[PDB]
Amino acid sequence: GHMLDCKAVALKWVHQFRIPGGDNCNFYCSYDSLYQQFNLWKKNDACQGADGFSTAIPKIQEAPCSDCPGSKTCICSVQATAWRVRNGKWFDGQQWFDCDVKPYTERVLGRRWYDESEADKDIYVGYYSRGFISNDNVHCGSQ
Ligand SMILES: [Zn+2]
Ligand SMILES: [Zn+2]
Ligand SMILES: [Zn+2]
Ligand SMILES: [Zn+2]
Repeated sequence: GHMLDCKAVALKWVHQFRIPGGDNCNFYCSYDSLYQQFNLWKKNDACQGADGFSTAIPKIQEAPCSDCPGSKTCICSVQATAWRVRNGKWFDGQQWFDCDVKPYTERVLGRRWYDESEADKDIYVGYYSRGFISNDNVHCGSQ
C-alpha cells in the first residue's frame, strides 16, 4: 500500500536575545553554531516518516531596541523542512503520540512552540520554536 496522509512541516529554532548597542549580532551567533543546533534536533520521532529533513538555513537578524537601555535585539535562527510527518494521533506499539505541529515541533526542537500569528517582538522567552504545515497529503514513505 501507500499512506497518502502525511504532511511536510516547516520548522524553525529561534534564539532571541539582547546585546550591547555597540556590538553586532554576528559576534554572538555563527552559521556554524546554528548548524550544530540543527544537528541536535530529534530525527527519529515516532511521527517521523521517510526522507528526513531538508538542508538547514541559518539566519541572523539585528535591530536597535527602542524599549531597551541602548541594546540591540538579536534573532538567531535555523530553519529546515521535515519532508514527511504523520497526521493525527499515532500509536507506536506501546503508546500514543500527538502528531499535530505544536506537540511535534516541541518534541523535535525541544523548545516551546509559538504560532506564526505571534510576532518575534511579542515573544519574551529567549528560546522558542516555530512549526507549520508547508505541504499536506504527501506519501509517508520515500516511494
Ligand atoms: Zn508511497
Ligand atoms: Zn507511502
Ligand atoms: Zn544563542
Ligand atoms: Zn544562537
